[PDB]
Amino acid sequence: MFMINILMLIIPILLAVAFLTLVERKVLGYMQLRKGPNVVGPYGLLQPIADAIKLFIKEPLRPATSSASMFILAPIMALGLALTMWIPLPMPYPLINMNLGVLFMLAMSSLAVYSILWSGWASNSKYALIGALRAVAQTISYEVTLAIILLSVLLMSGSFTLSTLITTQEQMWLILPAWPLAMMWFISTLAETNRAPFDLTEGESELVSGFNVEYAAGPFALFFMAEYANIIMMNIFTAILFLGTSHNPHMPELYTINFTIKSLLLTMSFLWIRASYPRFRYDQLMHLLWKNFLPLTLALCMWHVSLPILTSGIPPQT
Amino acid sequence: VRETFPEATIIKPAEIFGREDRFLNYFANIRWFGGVPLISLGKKTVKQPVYIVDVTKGIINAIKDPDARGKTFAFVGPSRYLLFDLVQYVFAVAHRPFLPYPLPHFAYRWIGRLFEISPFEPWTTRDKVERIHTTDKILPHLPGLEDLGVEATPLELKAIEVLRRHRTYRWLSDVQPAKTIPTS
Amino acid sequence: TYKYVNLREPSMDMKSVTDRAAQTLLWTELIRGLGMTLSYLFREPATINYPFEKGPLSPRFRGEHALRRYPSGEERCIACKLCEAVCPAQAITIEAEPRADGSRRTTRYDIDMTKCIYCGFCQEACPVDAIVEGPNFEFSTETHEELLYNKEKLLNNGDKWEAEIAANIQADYLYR
Amino acid sequence: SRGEYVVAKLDDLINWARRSSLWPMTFGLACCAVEMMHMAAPRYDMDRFGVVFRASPRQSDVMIVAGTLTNKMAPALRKVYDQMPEPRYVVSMGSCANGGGYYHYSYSVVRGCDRIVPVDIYVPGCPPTAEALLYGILQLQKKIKREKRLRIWYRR
Amino acid sequence: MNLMLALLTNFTLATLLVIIAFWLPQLNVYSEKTSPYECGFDPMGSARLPFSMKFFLVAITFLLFDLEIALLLPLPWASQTANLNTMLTMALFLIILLAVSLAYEWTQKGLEWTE
Amino acid sequence: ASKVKQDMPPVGGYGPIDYKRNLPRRGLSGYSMFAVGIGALLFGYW
Ligand code: SF4
Ligand code: SF4
Ligand code: SF4
Repeated sequence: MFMINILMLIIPILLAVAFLTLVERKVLGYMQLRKGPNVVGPYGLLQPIADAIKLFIKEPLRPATSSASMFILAPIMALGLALTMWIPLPMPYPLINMNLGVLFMLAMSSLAVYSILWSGWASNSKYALIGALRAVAQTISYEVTLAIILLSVLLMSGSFTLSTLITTQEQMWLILPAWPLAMMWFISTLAETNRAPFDLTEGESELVSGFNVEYAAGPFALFFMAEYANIIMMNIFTAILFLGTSHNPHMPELYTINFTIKSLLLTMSFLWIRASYPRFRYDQLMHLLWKNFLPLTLALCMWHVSLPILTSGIPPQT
Repeated sequence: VRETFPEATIIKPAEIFGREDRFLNYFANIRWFGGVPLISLGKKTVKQPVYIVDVTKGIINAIKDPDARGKTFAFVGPSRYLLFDLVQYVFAVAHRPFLPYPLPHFAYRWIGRLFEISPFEPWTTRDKVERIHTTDKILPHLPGLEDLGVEATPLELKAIEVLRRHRTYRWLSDVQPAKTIPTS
Repeated sequence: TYKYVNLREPSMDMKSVTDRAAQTLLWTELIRGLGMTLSYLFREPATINYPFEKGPLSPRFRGEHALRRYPSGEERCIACKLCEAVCPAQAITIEAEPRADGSRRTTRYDIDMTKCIYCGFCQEACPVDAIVEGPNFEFSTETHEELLYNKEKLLNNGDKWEAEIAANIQADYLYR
Repeated sequence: SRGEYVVAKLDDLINWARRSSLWPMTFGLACCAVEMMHMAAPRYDMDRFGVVFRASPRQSDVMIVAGTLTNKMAPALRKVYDQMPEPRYVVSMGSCANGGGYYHYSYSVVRGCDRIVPVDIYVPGCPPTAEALLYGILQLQKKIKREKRLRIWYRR
Repeated sequence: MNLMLALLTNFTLATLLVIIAFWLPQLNVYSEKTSPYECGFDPMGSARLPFSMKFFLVAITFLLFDLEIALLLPLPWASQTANLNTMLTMALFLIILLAVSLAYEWTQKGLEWTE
Repeated sequence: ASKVKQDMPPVGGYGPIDYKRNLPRRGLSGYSMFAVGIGALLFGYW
């Protein structure tokens, strides 16, 4: 029955990713005064299926002078880690109930940077290796603030257990006590996923190619699924972290409905932001992290270490 | 054909090599299977491959040549090679490791029988193995490419263009010409 | 008369400095940009339902070519070769000779629709309204040869679009 | 069954997938690129047919050659075409790409992009209206809907 | 067990999609294809990418900062101690030295990108 | 004896057409925004 549980998680994720491509093209469409896909199926509902079939029956070009082992490893690593990060999520009951679930999320997230690095190496292009180095430097910079921000929030929750964040917010959302941290967390999850205005590689098209410009067909599709699987997961993580839903043990479906709505709105906020702003220059988004976000995150880490002690509000360890 | 259309021109080429050929490209994808199986280690077969453009210019010159009506030609290359020393050259030009090993005729047909199950273009077949190892006939009594005003192109000149795509590095940095069976 | 676009001195009173600090820290003017795209999400899109709806055009539209006739069915063209002289792209080729009845008519009239720049000079030059650019703009082909029109194709277009070509000329000839 | 029935339906599935997800790489070379940008604009919104605004060469299905193709640019247009994964289609937009157009007799102009690459659809005009280009794309979908790749393979 | 099955399922599914992504489609390869995209023009040099020192310093700065975060991770468990005064002092000492490390790179032009 | 008729403006001309920049003021001042922000923190901490 546990193997049924795994499939009941993986398959819907790959369907949610499929229909996030439809919503992104229709929300961006209407925010640009047009309609988006509405011809392939009713209201475009079959568009993700057509795109899926199309990609997987196209030539999977691999340059002859590309390291085959790394060219294949990168999409497997990216998608494999993208699905792994979903297993500890309390929605409301985790598939795998980890005592250190939060630290597991960080640990797996930092491994995904390899797929960017391996793909750049395997291209043997040097129009993509620079893109990979720029992308990797961006990603590792912004997981510094994710860790310190996440550490600050856990000082009001008490543990790294993901389910304990539900108990912490049983009276009030953590966004009120920690709206300064939530703001930078939201931007930091935009830069980790290479989402606009932090998309210097995927779709910059400013004398800068993407690290996966050399991928075509199914292998490109796999990278796309990993990227979009992470967008939903990061926004589901934000809902649990700052917008905790009340959990009724007798009506657990009530939690899932409310928690599903919040995650969708946060995900649609990613689409909202892409339609509204230009993109940071690469050296500007490094100054955003090292000169603006990092000094403020450090100060709020000091403040959130001493605030429970000086208010006698230290959370329980269990 | 010679009876139905007596005035027809018949061209008999050896294995034709070129960018899209299945002759040099055939002795380069066998790397997918480790070593290179060759019946009798590829020593009892003599090959005289010809260039695609040479065969093409022969056909065109045969259209404008009134002397080609009701005539049979044999388009062959300028040099003769042993199947072993030609297959060695392909790997040398392609810069791929060369691990030849003999295989008996009955066993080589067995694996050819296996690849024939493919409902798509078979990678190899029993008939293909027979032709790869068949020695190219000498027909001195038939006009060649010299009677049509065509000079045969050595395989050495045009092997690099065919086998460039099989190499794994760009701007690697040479290979020696393959051994050739002298005439007579 | 000139005006300055970016010549201003920001005020330096604590009220104004704190407003700019609030904008820097609270992202106020970025969220104001999110409100402009939120409004568009709740407007009616300008998309039309092509091919069931079509974009508006005027009687002056210059589309696919056609050779016209008089009401009797006689060709209007009298092989004067004015359209061939004025054609800035040299897309018109004409050969003519006396017809069996002695009239001045063309034996070749080709428009290379791949040299043509759809400029309308041929219908301005024509003194008998023979060569016109019709209202059709939906004649894309699958081959380059289908776009080398000869006299038969152009006379078929005229007999095909006369009902609509005649109406457009009726609505614009007073401006010509 | 008959075998021909299964292959016939599989063709429809892959034909429907390929025409409903046409991802074009646009070679905006001259004025005809402007009319191509008006087809992406709200009124015609090519994105609503499954045709994305722009795609990189390695994920593009059709090349729209929109504008004059000069001799200097000709080598670069072939290189991009060779690197497009198959199936690949080419739409020649406008007179300049169709046959040379206004600059047919120039010393520096390729008299038609069909000299460099195969062309599946020719869209006439100088420029074609954004609607006449959308008619070409829709006319390319029907061409792909008539493909019989598997029916032919089944009868080999 | 349950964790190993989950990881195996996630990474086996990814591998399956890759194999059917390379074998299902119909292939046709030639030298003009299967070359680096570049931008439609031939490569202008047979040399690898020059080494940029600034990109090397961000990786090292992340590493050293990432090591100091490793020390800050056990803070939630550290706040449960009875020696809160000592714990609080060492918690703030670590974060302050992390900021002093940031201040050094900042003032020494370590965070700039202008050559 | 029909009169000349061509595209002309109506009698009295057309109505006035706005062209100057219009970016209306919105929101509160910096003091109020920080007061709401800190007040939210204080309620949350409590
Ligand atoms: S529209 Fe202009 S270019 Fe075309 S045939 Fe007429 S005169 Fe020539
Ligand atoms: S179409 Fe008109 S201008 Fe041209 S030759 Fe005929 S009558 Fe003269
Ligand atoms: S066909 Fe016309 S619009 Fe298009 S590039 Fe040529 S001159 Fe410009």
